[PDB]
Amino acid sequence: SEVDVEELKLEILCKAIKRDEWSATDGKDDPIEATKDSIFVKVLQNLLNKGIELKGYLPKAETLLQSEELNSLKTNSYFEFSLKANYECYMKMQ
Amino acid sequence: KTKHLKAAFLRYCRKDILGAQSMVDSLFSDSDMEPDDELDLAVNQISVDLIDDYPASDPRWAESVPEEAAGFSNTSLILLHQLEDKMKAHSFFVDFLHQVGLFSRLTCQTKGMLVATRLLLSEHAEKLSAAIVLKNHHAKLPVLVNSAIQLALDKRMCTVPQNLTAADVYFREVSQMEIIFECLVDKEEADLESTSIDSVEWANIVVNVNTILKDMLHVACQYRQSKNSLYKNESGIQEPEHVPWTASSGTAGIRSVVTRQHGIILKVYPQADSGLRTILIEQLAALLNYLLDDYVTQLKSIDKLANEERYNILEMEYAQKRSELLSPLLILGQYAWASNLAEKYCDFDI
Repeated sequence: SEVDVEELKLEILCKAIKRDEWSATDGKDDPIEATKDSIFVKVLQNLLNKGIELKGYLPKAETLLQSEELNSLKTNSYFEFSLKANYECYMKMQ
Repeated sequence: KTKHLKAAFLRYCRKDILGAQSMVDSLFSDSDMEPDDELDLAVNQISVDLIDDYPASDPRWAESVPEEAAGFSNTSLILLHQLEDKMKAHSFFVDFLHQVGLFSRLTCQTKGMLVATRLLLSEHAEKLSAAIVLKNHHAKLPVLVNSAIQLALDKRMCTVPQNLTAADVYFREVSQMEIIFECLVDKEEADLESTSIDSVEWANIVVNVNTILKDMLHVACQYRQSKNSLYKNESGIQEPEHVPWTASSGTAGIRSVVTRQHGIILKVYPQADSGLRTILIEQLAALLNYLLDDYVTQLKSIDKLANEERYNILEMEYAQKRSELLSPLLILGQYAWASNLAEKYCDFDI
């Protein structure tokens, strides 16, 4: 609580989208979030059969607080289409 | 008035959670008017106006209760799962009419279609919410181009991203996206260069649209086999579903939906110049479509009462001169399908 845990938790997940590069091909969304995609595939170790509460265990990541940092980087207009879209099949994954 | 519809829409909001309060706001709705002929047709235009907001965007019952109604982001890519949630929302909506009751109020004339009862409009908004999920399941560049042309013809689109181009309002009116994805198969056809045997790929795109308009009519039919009435099609209810009833959608024979079907039959002009197996698959396809049109005319004719018979016998001659125009078309075609067409409009003996 002194050194800011959840500030860094955002700093990293935001540069995890800057490297992705949200683009568009012929007027259609380009999901660059291939690394953000993969990292959310890597958090789950199938802990459903490990007896861990995996169901409801991604509220580590923030959401409205994230687009605050996206505004600072000037990248909200590019990525906010698939940030929410992938955050829907991350509420079905969880 | 608008206050009454917006009070029932707020009692459906509580019906997902508990019934006791919403059953007293239906008991206080026996402080109604009670003259059958038009004031029960004034709570009809309320139950209908909510079955048009449940197929639309976030339905105006939502806010107070944040059920499966909730203002789902229109910048999401979750368009199909979001519209599955709305066939479920329109399903618990028909149940929270059936229990609260909601056992009356009834369509008249709409777009050349005559319909016996308002309750056919719930079934009609359900069939055309199964149609939407079917053409959301099939998303490819030709169909999405034919859509973008249709939507831009009806009106302009907002260019603040948000470009499916949209769908929530083209589901309440998906019937229009079939008369135009035909006019975009014809302007694609003008550039198909199918003058004779040279063109091939271009007679494959005319069939890809024929398959989708067809399986969309298959979906309206099977959603009229999944009835709930214990008298109307007992199969699929508490009785064996191993034998489905009449495979008609109970459609009322639209004069623009029917015209685009009798247009794409006369795209039997391709079977003149086409490889042998291809001419059969589009023939089985145009047979599969016509056996939904002759089925909806049969279901509508069955519902006619004995008086006003002059209009009933003139609608018979009109269908009989179309089974008779569907026949010269299949007099050049395979007669292995004639046995089926004859059984489908199960007489058509001539």
